[PDB]
Amino acid sequence: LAGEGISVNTGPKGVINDWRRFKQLETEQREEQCREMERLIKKLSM
Amino acid sequence: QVKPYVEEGLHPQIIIRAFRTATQLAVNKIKEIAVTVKKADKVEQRKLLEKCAMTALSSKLISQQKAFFAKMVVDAVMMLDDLLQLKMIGIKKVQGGALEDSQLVA
Amino acid sequence: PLSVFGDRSTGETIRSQNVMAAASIANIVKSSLGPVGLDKMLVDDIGDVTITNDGATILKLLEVEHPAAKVLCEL
Amino acid sequence: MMDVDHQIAKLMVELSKSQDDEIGDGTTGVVVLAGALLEEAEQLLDRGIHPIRIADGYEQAARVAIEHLDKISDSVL
Amino acid sequence: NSGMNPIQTMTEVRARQVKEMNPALGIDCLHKGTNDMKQQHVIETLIGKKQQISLATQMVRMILKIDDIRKP
Amino acid sequence: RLTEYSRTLSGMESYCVRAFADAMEVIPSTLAENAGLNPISTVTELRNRHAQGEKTAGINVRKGGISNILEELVVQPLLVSVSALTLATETVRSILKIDDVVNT
Amino acid sequence: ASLSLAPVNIFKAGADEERAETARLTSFIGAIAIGDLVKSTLGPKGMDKILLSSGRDASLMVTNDGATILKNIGVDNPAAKVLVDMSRVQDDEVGDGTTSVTVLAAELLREAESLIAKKIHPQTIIAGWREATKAAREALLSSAVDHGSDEVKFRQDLMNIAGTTLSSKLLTHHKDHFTKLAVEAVLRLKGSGNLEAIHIIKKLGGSLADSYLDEGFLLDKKIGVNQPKRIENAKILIANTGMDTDKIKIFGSRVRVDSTAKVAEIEHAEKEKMKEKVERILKHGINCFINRQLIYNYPEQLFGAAGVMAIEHADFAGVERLALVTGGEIASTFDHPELVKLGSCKLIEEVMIGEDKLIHFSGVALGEACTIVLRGATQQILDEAERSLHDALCVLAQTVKDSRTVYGGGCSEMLMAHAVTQLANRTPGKEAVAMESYAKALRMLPTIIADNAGYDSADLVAQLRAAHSEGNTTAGLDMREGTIGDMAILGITESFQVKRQVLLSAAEAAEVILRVDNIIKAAPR
Amino acid sequence: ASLSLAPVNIFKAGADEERAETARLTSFIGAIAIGDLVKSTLGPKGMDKILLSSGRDASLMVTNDGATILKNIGVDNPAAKVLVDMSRVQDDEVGDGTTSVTVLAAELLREAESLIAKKIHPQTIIAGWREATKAAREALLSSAVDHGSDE
Amino acid sequence: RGKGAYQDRDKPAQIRFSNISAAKAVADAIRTSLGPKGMDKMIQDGKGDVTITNDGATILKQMQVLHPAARMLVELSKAQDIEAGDGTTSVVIIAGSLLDSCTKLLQKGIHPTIISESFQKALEKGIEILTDMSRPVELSDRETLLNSATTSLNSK
Ligand SMILES: Nc1ncnc2c1ncn2[C@@H]1O[C@H](COP(=O)(O)OP(=O)(O)O)[C@@H](O)[C@H]1O
Ligand SMILES: Nc1ncnc2c1ncn2[C@@H]1O[C@H](COP(=O)(O)OP(=O)(O)O)[C@@H](O)[C@H]1O
Ligand SMILES: Nc1ncnc2c1ncn2[C@@H]1O[C@H](COP(=O)(O)OP(=O)(O)O)[C@@H](O)[C@H]1O
Ligand SMILES: [Mg+2]
Ligand SMILES: [Mg+2]
Ligand SMILES: [Mg+2]
Ligand SMILES: [Mg+2]
Repeated sequence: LAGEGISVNTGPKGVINDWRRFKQLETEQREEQCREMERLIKKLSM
Repeated sequence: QVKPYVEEGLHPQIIIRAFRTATQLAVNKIKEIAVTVKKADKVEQRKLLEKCAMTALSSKLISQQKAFFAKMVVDAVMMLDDLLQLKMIGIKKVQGGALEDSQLVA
Repeated sequence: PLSVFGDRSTGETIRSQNVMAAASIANIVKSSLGPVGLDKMLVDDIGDVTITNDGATILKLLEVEHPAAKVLCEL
Repeated sequence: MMDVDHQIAKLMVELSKSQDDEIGDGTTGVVVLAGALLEEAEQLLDRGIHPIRIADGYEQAARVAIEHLDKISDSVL
Repeated sequence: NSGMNPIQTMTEVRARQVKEMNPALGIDCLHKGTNDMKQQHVIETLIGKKQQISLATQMVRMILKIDDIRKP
Repeated sequence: RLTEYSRTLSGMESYCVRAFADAMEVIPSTLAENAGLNPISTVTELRNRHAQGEKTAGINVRKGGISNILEELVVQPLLVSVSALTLATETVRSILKIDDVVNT
Repeated sequence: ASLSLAPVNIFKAGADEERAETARLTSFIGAIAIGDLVKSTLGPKGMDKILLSSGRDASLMVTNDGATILKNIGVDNPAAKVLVDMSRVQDDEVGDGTTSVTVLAAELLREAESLIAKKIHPQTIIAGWREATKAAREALLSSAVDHGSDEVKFRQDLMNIAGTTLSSKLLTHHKDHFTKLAVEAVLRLKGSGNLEAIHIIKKLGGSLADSYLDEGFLLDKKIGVNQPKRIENAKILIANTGMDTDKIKIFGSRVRVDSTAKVAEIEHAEKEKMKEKVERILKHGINCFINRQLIYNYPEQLFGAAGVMAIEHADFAGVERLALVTGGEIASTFDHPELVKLGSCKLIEEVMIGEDKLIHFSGVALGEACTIVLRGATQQILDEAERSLHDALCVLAQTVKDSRTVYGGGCSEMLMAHAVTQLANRTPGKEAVAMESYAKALRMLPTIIADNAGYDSADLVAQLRAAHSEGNTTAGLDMREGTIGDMAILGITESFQVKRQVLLSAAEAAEVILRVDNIIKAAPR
Repeated sequence: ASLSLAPVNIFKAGADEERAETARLTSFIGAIAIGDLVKSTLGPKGMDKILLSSGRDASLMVTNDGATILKNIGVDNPAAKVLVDMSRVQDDEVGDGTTSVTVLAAELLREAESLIAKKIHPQTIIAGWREATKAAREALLSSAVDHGSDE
Repeated sequence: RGKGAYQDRDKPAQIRFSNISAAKAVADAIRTSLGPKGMDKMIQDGKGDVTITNDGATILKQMQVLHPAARMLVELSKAQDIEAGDGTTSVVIIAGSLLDSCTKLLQKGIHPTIISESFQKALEKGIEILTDMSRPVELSDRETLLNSATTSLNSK
């Protein structure tokens, strides 16, 4: 098992659309999480 | 074609009656102007069947070989006795080979 | 091959879609024309009620998504 | 043995299998020939030709080529 | 596949076939020094070539005739 | 004219110049399309007319055919076609001098 | 007993450790991967790369420069980091040679991997490589030729060096035009080495051959509202004063009165102070006034009323380049007009370059500052043209500083390797094997040059080896058609500094990577 | 246009293909890894391996046989599978040489990797190797000595 | 002289084919927006903004294209917009067609450097031909300027 420096190169240039589409929803849920975390445990911890 | 008339609140019964009248007249006209030959000639009947089969086949992927298949189909049908049962015309499909390689077995 | 991040509609599909949108906007207000036309009642999902017959008011109060429908609304 | 999902790839697989069944040799030539034919048909379509007309022209040329093959053939014992 | 330049070799062989009427001139894949497949003893069945051309043409037509796809 | 020019060259260079000319032949085909005309026959007729010497023959969408277009008042400045040709060739050469893609 | 392979655990979570064979394997794999990536972009027939960024902006670069390829990639192999830093330092020290040094280091490390597989202690390899580097450096130094005294010969050598530098890059399409342009630009510096004095302006649109070196200077600033747009026999004054609500620097000062009349009087006093300052500036008898900082509305009015072109907000680079090109003095006080030297040029006017307007300084006095206008069809083309021109200008400036030149095209590398082989077959032990591997890498460099062009690299390199061993010390790869030729006649020339730096840096990096027998990684954050 | 590097996707989910560079790279890595595994157990001074089964019983096995080592490993590299099958067949045909054949194949493939890197068509390598194998086999046969007559 | 150098990489060919495919796809996208009978396109960005346009540069800029070759074509259209002012659709179509021809050229075994030099030669000859076809014009002739403006507007 060699060639650990794969340098995936062209791979994510043709599969970019799927990665971006899923990352958009991931970031949407991340922004929802960043909006609701401060509601959670932030005062309940005290 | 009748959608705009429906849109402006035309009663459906009138449209239905109009369709029925037009259909009756059209069917009568078709029966009146249709061409038939009262000779029952074998050669002419065979030619008529072949032409009808060619017109029927001249829209499929075998249209380039429509004369060959039309002749085969007409022969197969004329080889049937009196009921023209479909189950007496077997169809066997064998992979590989050109379309012209297909054959009718008497 | 194009690889654009979005959706593409070409040809008869988008034209029929635009006509559908415009016709829907028309039918929204088509029942309120002329002396035998009747008014409409609108609710702003909070409880506000607006009884109106004016076409501009009806189309302004509605929230619309399609672009051709928007074109007719601003028209 | 290729694990394809595209339907046209399945058509190519079936074409090669048909050539194998009927003849037993030349199962790679048919696929390459079909690919070349479609590749030329692509630039033919880009110039505005109905694909049925392209298929008709291909059939006519195939008839010409088959007749030529019969002409230049050689017999063996 | 044999490493030679495709277009140059193909054009040269075609020109030779036209000039001297020898339909046996092909691509000297094994580098034997001659293009004459009749001399090189490269032989193929006529049925094989005819089937290749026929099947390829029919399948190309069948693919060209398809203009709609309705995958689930 | 570029087909004629390529007929005077030799080697792979002639094939490349012929391909260049064939690629240039695409704008008249696109104009013949989009207007309901038969693109193949329209381009063929344009090419024949220009070979016969009518440098000003072009696609006429008003009469649905091919005729002199100076009588149709369809003219454009030279530094539109010249600029498009030069910039397109430069971009094509730049893309051709590329053989790998690396993601940072 | 190793740290990782011991019954007790001595590490935090995520911290690991790689012993001898594993560390050497990872180092050699990473280095060889870096070298293989950066090569194929080497020599006159090397191709470019597309650097598609993964960030939100997703920057796109089309480059042939080895250093930009190496620095703009996510690298996590530590040995690859060593090579990347080597390439960056090579770019800092001299212009070209980034790809050559990276490829040479990679080849040396591959040979070292083979040698260690042949059961040779890495210290023996290092000793042999030190001897080989000494021999190669001596041979190259003895191979150099200096044409600094002969003016016409030195200019010819400069042209050849610029052409060789630009041969690999995208500008090879118009190599002649761009070589002449770069040589003229460097010669206009009159011996000064500051490449910052050469401003490269990238203007989209137009062909790449439309690029030109301006006979004067071009500034991308704006003239005031009521000021002349065309001045002849301009007497420029370059300054770095405030000229915008110029407050007295006593920061504890405040205005405190008991009536608005006094506040009005004080603001009139402030305006009068600004007017007096503008009068002092005009006392120099100037036509154009170029300021580094902003110029507010009142001084702008005052200059307009006096018919003075007041260019405002030219950054430090702008005023420095204007001082270089026109001979003026960057002044901040105006109490002694007679001690300040003014710039001078025949004509100042506004020109169009595409859809933009730029100020043109024509017929400048000194001219020790150049502006190169770059035209292209894409932003990537413009960026790569700028990078290629920077490579050429850097190499030319180095050559002007140090005029020693060596022949490129594999001649210098292969004479180095011949000297290394001569020393190698004269020493006993396995150091001879290490030295032969050193020479093998040196041969591998022009071998890659020939491979990139699709030539018969084995035969060409064998011919070159025979020619160099038989005494023909100027033979090299002729890439016009794929034979060997005389670099003296074909005019393929390189800067001696570039090749010496490439050799020494590659040897150093291969040595520092080879000495490693263990890679210990801390827990990542 | 490669099968996998095309805008349309022609495979199921899980199928993949490796073109020239990648196929040769994986084949050579697998072959060289297998050869380096089996070697160091070669000759009079070779050492033995330990094969720890991962099953419920976890059977232990110390061994020096090349075929035994290659059999009881889960190789996913298909070229490694080819070499493992070669060693097993060698064991079936004759008792010894299960390590030598694997080492020779790995060394040949390493040299082939170098030759491919030197821009040599693999068919040229195959032709040269066929000629070399013929010559080597003839020489080895000519060197053979027989003593069956003398008890 | 034997077989020749063995192309053992095949990834450069894949990259060239991918770039050509992207450029040809972009041209095919903007093929129906050409000529007096062309038609506009509706582009809706990430926000709710809606654009109806026939301008090739605006169409290319308004839709993010995600492929390096398509991005270079976008910059090409912008450059043509800067210098010439219009004809931004034609330049993209020409570039796409040229690369499409490069496909078949590269399949025939022509190095993508002989193609580039041959394209440069063809460009020089084409510039000569276009200049030969030209007709001198002076700005005092209002009729020709009106015709040029009308021709420019015919497609909008
Ligand atoms: N016309 C030419 N003929 C032969 N060799 C050349 C020519 N031009 C450049 N080279 C060689 O190509 C090598 C690589 O140069 P280049 O790619 O421009 O920069 P770098 O050295 O950073 O890779 C140089 O060592 C030079 O000797
Ligand atoms: N006493 C010995 N002296 C020298 N070589 C030996 C001796 N015994 C065995 N060998 C060599 O060791 C080689 C490998 O044998 P071995 O290690 O058993 O693995 P295998 O026989 O499975 O390849 C043989 O080629 C043989 O020539
Ligand atoms: N009235 C017309 N008749 C025929 N061709 C026309 C006419 N008007 C414009 N054209 C052609 O249409 C082509 C495309 O122009 P247009 O659609 O405006 O986009 P662009 O100018 O950006 O290419 C031009 O090359 C021009 O020759
Ligand atoms: Mg066969
Ligand atoms: Mg360089
Ligand atoms: Mg044994
Ligand atoms: Mg226009």
